[PDB]
Amino acid sequence: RSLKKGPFIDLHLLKKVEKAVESGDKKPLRTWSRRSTIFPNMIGLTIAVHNGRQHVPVFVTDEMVGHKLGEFAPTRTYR
Amino acid sequence: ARIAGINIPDHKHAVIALTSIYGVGKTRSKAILAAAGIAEDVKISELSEGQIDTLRDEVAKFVVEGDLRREISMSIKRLMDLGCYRGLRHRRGLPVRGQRTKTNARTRKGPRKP
Amino acid sequence: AKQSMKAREVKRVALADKYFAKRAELKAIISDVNASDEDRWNAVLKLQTLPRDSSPSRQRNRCRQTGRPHGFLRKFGLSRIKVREAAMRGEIPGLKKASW
Amino acid sequence: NQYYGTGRRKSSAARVFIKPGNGKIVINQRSLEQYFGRETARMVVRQPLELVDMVEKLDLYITVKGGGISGQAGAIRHGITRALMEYDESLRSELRKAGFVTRDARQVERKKVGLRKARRRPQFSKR
Amino acid sequence: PRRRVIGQRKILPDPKFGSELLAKFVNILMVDGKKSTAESIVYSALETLAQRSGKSELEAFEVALENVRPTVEVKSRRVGGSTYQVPVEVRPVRRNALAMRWIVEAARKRGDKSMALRLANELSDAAENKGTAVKKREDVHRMAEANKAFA
Amino acid sequence: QRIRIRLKAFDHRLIDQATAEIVETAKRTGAQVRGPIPLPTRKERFTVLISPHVNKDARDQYEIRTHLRLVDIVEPTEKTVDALMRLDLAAGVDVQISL
RNA sequence: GGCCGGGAACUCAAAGGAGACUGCCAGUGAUAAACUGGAGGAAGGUGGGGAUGACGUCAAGUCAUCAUGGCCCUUACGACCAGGGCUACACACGUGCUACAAUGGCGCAUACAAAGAGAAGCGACCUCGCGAGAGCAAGCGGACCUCAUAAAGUGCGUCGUAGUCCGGAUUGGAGUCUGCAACUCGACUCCAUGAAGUCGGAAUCGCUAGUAAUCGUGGAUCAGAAUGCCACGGUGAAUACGU
Repeated sequence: RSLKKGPFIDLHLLKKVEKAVESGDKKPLRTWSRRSTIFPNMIGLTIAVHNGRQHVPVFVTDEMVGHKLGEFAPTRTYR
Repeated sequence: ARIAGINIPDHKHAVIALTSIYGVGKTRSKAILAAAGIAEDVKISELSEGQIDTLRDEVAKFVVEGDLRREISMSIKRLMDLGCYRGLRHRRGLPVRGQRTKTNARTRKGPRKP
Repeated sequence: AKQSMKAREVKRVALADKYFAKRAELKAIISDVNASDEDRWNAVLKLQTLPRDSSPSRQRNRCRQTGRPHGFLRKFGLSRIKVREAAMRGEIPGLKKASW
Repeated sequence: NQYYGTGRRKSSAARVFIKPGNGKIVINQRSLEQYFGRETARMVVRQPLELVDMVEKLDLYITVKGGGISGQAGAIRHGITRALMEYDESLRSELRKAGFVTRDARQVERKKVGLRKARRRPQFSKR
Repeated sequence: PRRRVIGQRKILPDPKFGSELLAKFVNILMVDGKKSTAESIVYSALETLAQRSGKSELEAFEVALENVRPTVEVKSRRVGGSTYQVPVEVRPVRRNALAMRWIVEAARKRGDKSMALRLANELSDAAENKGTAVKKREDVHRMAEANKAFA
Repeated sequence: QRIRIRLKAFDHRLIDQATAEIVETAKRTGAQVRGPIPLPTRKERFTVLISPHVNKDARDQYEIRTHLRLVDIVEPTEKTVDALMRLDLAAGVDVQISL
């Protein structure tokens, strides 16, 4: 969080993203890592984020850059 | 005296009077008066046109009134459209910064409904 | 406390003692100013591959005779109940009931 | 020749030396009016010399530490009373009748378990 | 209490003048253990009152008190299943205490600016037989008069 | 030079015994000493709940007292220092020697 | 400037002792036990405050601190792992903190404490940043060094009864630190915003003196996270006719 430390990401997620980009086409990328930041090189992909029970698909656009992956997958049910 | 599209009181001291503008607090008021060269305990009715114009020029350097209001509205609309946790809270009408809801929360809810 | 929880604590202490120096070096790299601006990134990516149970903040103090996770005192290494039993029997030097 | 007295109140301790002549008071290297800005404190410090008519016949050198304004003033009064007793030895009756010979043994009461203060209880409800 | 004898506490006299009445008045005016504030207020009030009357502060104070002291009051009794008002005499210490309490209570409700000004105005009105304190004395005497059958 | 001895204990009779022993052994060996100086005692306090389940009042309070003493030797000799080093005292006192 | 030579008087530190017993005097009372008052004394009649809980009562609380009779499960009611929950939110109740203001709010500058903690710890002086903080580095296992600057108070100015120069919930932007990691769900700093609320219906609680009320300071748990709990001192009242 301190600026002198840089953004935080999970190593396996970073490698998966790099492979998908370089190899071109992709199907949704499954992940349990809600504590990772959204990097500019993700725009246009589909990440399926865990919420406790299911994986929720998030289609990454350019207004999401800088937020954590967990803000787009609510955990509690209410009506 | 008209400054930023509004009238400001003429019987107060300058440092208090200048806070009637939307976007100017105590610290910014002190900075404005220091940069303009006017004391803080001088009533607005004991000044001159040149001094008031100096104040206008200094106040022009910040974002105030309509511009600031538009900025804030766009800030909130962005989140609401994005659909993150904060946006969902904003459009449900509940606290945003993680406060309790089992009791209290009445500033964001309103008076009770039986 | 169950018999598995005490085993968990023993394993945690072992790993934290094993990996002490590597973590200190990597944290010194990350913290130190005027670094290469790339060694920092690499150290950040390397610190998170070590086992999780090597961070001393995953440990919880427990009573040494029962394993209780609440009511701990640091001078004695015991919880309140065992402290009282030992004190009344006379097994803690210098301790006694106080008034003022 | 000097005459000495020790005085104590709530948490304060006071050392007093008295000599004859030309009434002047020094406390902690300052004058009475500079040290004590309170008329009550000044009156308390001056009471016994007014009682025994020696206001303008004795010089006083005083030191004090601990406590607060009222405690320091009271400790000084106790010390001056004892020093005057040492000086004369026949003013004891009058000082005792005035009430300056007693040590006031009132301290602060301790805090107790289950109470908010020494004697204040939490609020109680039947239902 | 049931089986107790309560002695008297010693009260120091005023530092400027030498009365214990004035010390008790300061004590009744103070709030939260702040005695210096109360002393300042009372001294300012007496100073402003002395000029309006050309007499001494103590004399003005006594003149104000003598028009507020009460003489008789009413207590409540219930032995036949009903509430009765029984008139009784007031003893001197209680006379003074009640007068002081009523004066301060009246002053606090005024609408002047500072407490010293409020107290000065209330004391002057009392010296001239006007104000809420004097109205209170009148009400008490009226109630005591309307029940002399139960003495 | 000068030697300083610091003594600590949980029991003041023990501490006084040891201090007198040190003073006597220093005086018999041809030296001068500056008598023991009492130093402020330490009081550590603890407070615990005495029921295995909910009763938030009903506590116990305990204390440990630590007593402390200091002795100084001004003009030593080789025999005196050796004698001090070759001595043993009670089994509840802590002795620290500074040269 | 207790700075230096010195001194052992005083404040203080902590070990041995002295002192308070209706002991002395008068009156009352059964030729009593006791009671009301007086002298001297730092203190007087249990001097003030703690610890100390009879035979028993409520099949009172605790098989989730621990131990234990009898039942019950053993490729599962026993292990291991990552993510979520214990923090939900139309509503009802208990315990608290901050206020609704001139006995006050804000600016400048100036007195007086007690009791505690500290080696994977307490972190001075100096430099940089408006600030939370960062860099370099003495001292201390401590009546020596550090945390550590008491606050209410006092003096001089301004605000002049207004939802205000009263109050500080919410919300937008920009940051710091602990920690592999602060989305759900941390504490803190700067700029901006500026809600309810003008003393509270029927009920109802605490306190007999250094007490109530008001003002600050420390510790345990603890990487971080108190308006709670346990301790410490400053200022300092009103009233008790009576059952």
